[PDB]
Amino acid sequence: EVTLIVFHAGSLSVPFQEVEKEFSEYAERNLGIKVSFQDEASGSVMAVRKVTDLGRKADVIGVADYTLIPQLLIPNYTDFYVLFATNEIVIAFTDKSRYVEEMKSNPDKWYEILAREDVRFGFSDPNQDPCGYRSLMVIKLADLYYGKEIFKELIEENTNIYSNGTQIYAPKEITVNPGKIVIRPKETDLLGLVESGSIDYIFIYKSVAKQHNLSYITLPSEINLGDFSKEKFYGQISITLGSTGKTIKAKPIVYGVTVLKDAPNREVAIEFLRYLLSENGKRIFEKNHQDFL
Repeated sequence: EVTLIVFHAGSLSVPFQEVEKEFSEYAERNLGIKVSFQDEASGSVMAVRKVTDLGRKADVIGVADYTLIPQLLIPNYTDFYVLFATNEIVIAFTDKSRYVEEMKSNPDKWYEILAREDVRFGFSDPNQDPCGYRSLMVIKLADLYYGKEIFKELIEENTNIYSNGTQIYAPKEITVNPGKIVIRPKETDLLGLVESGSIDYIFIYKSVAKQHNLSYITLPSEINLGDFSKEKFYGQISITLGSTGKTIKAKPIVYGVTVLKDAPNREVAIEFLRYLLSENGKRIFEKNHQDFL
């Protein structure tokens, strides 16, 4: 009997749950072992810091931005990573969202709608979650793409987050105007808020919006981080986190996964990884609206 310890990005919750469920069956039939899981979801930065700062043991680490593995875990905790999936940022909402009809009919004016006094939006804490820092990157890239001071109007005037040129800085302790913004530790924490209508719009991954049946509008490929051909435009922007003190450049979204060198159940963890990368894993992710790399 083995229990694999898995720390992973909040956006990986739905597909990972299914991959784990299928792997347990696979392991019993082909490995003669009973595999259980101690699965913990959190923003990817937090997932990594559980190991690097809290001294916790783990077998598998799955992150929404592969960058975090070589940046924070190599070579001290592991010596490899596997790039395996992608995504894009969208703006999600529901029938209870203010100006929902206008957002759907004029998606190219999303930033004007979010700037209206009565509209509230949300994103996750950039210090703990890639979706959060990517949301800020998207808004800053909007400045460049549209030629307007959108970041100033939506973020700087409503929070203590700021930007020096193309460099965004997330203070370790972020404060926000509750009349306009709600922030949470990870993006999936925002789902209940937008579904209840308490917040009108949230910046979140397309895969997660679809997994939860949320309506959404797509953003320009120049700013949504899901188009690999737009790497140079994305690269104009970067962010520095107060949690790690390190900088991450805006780039196409690529998920990464690794198994710790000292994983308590190394061999079974590697088997889990190969199952995830197999046609079975691919099938599961596609069924759940997320494409493999």
